[PDB]
Amino acid sequence: QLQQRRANQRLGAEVMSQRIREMSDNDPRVVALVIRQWMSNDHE
Amino acid sequence: RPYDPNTQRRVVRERLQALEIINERFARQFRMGLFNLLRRSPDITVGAIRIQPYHEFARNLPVPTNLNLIHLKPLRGTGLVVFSPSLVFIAVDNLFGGDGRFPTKVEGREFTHTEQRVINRMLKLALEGYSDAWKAINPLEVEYVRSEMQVKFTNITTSPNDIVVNTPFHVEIGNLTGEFNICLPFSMIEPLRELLVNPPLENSRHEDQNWRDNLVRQVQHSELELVANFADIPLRLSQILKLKPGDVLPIEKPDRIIAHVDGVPVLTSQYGTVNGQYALRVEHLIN
Amino acid sequence: MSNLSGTDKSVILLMTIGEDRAAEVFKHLSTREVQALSTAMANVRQISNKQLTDVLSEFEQEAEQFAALNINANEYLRSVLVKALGEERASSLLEDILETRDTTSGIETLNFMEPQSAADLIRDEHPQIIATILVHLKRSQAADILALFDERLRHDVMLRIATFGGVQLAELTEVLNGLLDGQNLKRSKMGGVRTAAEIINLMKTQQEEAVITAVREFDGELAQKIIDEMFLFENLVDVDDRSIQRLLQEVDSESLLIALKGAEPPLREKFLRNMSQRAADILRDDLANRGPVRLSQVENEQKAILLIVRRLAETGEMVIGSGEDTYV
Amino acid sequence: DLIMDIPVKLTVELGRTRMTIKELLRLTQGSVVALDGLAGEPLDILINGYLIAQGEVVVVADKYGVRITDIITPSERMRRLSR
Amino acid sequence: QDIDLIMDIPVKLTVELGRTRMTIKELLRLTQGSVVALDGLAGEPLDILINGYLIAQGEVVVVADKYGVRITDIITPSERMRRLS
Amino acid sequence: LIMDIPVKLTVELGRTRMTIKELLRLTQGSVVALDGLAGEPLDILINGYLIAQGEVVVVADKYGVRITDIITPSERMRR
Repeated sequence: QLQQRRANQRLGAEVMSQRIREMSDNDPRVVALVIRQWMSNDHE
Repeated sequence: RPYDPNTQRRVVRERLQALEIINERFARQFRMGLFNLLRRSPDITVGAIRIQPYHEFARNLPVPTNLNLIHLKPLRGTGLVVFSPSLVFIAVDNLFGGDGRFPTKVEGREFTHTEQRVINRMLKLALEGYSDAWKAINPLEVEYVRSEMQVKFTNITTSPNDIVVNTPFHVEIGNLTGEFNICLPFSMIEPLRELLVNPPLENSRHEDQNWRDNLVRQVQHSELELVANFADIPLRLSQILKLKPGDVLPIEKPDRIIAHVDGVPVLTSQYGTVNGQYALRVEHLIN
Repeated sequence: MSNLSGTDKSVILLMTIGEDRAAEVFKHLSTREVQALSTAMANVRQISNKQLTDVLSEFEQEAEQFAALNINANEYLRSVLVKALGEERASSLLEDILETRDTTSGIETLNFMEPQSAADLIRDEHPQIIATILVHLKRSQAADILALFDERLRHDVMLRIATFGGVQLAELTEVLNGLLDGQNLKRSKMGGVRTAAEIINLMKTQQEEAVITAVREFDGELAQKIIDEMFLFENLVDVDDRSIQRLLQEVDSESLLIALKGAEPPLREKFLRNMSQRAADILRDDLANRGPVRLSQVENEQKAILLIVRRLAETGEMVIGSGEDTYV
Repeated sequence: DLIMDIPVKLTVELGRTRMTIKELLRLTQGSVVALDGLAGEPLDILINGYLIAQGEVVVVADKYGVRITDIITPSERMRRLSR
Repeated sequence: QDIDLIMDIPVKLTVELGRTRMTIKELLRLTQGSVVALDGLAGEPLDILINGYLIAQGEVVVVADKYGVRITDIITPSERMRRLS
Repeated sequence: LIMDIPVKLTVELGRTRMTIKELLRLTQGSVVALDGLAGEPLDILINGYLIAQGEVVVVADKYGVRITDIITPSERMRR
């Protein structure tokens, strides 16, 4: 059962990696803004 | 007044008016550039062009001060453009906002990086001014090399007694006053000494053929002394003192005699007699 | 499920998006941001499945709020303006806005850190540039930097400011750029005065006394500066009574009793007036009853008390700012 | 007379002529020019550019030589230089 | 005809610091304490000759307490006759 | 009879004995030593004939020779 859980987790991770890839191809500046906001939250 | 090899001078007494005019034009260009940059109208008094040994110029130079090296193709060597602390002081005061009523001494502290940058900003302007002053007389490619603090580290000349030319400038902005010099070793301008002795000329095309024609047309008729030396015998003061009429002095066989003007040979010929006169049967003129 | 900082989530996104993808991400990021990012994978831990899932779900939820389909601002604005106003006008406006942003960023950055750092940064500068850098900054930070120069430099700066005559903005922006590059100097100061004073404080009494004597022989003024920075333990004789009473609210009775055996009788007399009367009587009775104690134990208790004083002063509760200053 | 022995360069001159750059430029192989000196008139004996005397070329047993006739004659020298 | 088949041949070279022109009457008066100037301007290149024949021009320096000439240019036909006259 | 006649004279400062391989190797800036000692009385020669001896002094920004010794042919043969 654990093997199938890990397998479906990996598959979902890959498909969502595909989606984040195509979005960041659409706009990497959104990625840059998210990164900047993450460092903004980092110091607090 | 004895003679010494330490006086290795190609001493100059000429006006060097070409250097004076190129200096004045460079000064006007620098005035225009400085008025553009510092938003104030300065005045540049070009000091008398100076000729002195390198050691004397170095001693007269107020230590500490900024020095900068230039390379001037095609001439081999280096220029030694020197900026005094007063001028960079005034420039930084006017650029950063000030009146100059509160000057500060120089305490031997090395120039800050901002001051060095301002020095470079003025330096490229001065270099372009010198270049545009130059190609009017002779195209020179002037480019900055490096900056230096003390004079003795420059090694501008091989010997401390080497003769150099120093062109000073007194730059005044309002009541603020400063000075800066441009030093060139004499060897930089040796091949072009005759060019800079004579004043520059403006016409370059009409005269080129006009005079090339008119001179040969005019000097076509102008008489000139010429003397033919038929013989050449060596004597001594004894025989000259005892020289009395009625003797014969031996002379070898002259196969060709030389006709020359004031000494310089102009032609060779064979002597002879024509219509009761001592004539010359010419062969050719020495080229 | 270890807590993941924003740097970790950004790294997880970055080494998944791609190589040229990361490059174009940094093309829209600040240099210090790129440096902080690059500092991560050099020592980052291997990500976990649930960790990556959670961070990328957070990326998705931020993405729902962050979706505009934007083009790079600089080049798009240049392309629009070269036709709207011409090449020369577009260039002039672009550089003007860039310089304005540069000077604003420099001013804001310089109005953020501890004064003495910027003070020593601009100490070597020419007084005139110091003047214009000082005025354009925040007034509070302005006075903070002002209070640290010598007499002559500060007086000259005030004379220049009282006789100011306007400053060009562009060269000012260049000056902020230059001092920003000067800030990017990988140097460790580690000043040999405060750190040296702390080290001498940490040593034992014999060692610190020997070192003080040696340095005073080398230079009495430097030894005086060190002792005026570190104060040792006996400086409790010159500490305000309020601070002593505040300390007694945390010190242990047995530790104080052990320490006071080696303390000077004047120091004991000053100290015994600070706690409550019953506590002072108990301490005096304990000192009378208790016999001689090892000097090592007394030194250890005194060092513990000194450490307590130091940590309580770090919180700002204690006022040990170089003596009792002036009474008013 | 401690300067008794010094070498000195002697020279003779035949004659001169009024003749300009065009007239010399036209001269080629076999071209002939004339001088002031009359045929057989004494050539002039000078040294390093200063007149000394006058003398004629004489051929004795096929060796050439110069036979002098006059002296420096300072008055006659003054007459000559006044020309 | 050869180019450098005369590889080794000792020659004597000399240097002239100026030339003058006067008559004997101005040297009969030259004794101890009598000085004479030369037409050579103070500082022009020394005249390097070989066997009394013109070769080059160059100034004079001192090397290890000994005279030494620093030749600069070789003589072209143009100035050779100018020197002659 | 011989009162005036201009003569040609020089002053000589170096008499190096050297062959032509030390001349072919000579280039611009080459320095060649000469036997004349710095300060040794300079020899004044007239029309190729040695006359006097004496060092050099500059007068009125001109080259000039300060003569000391004169002829006495006894020091001719060794030279």
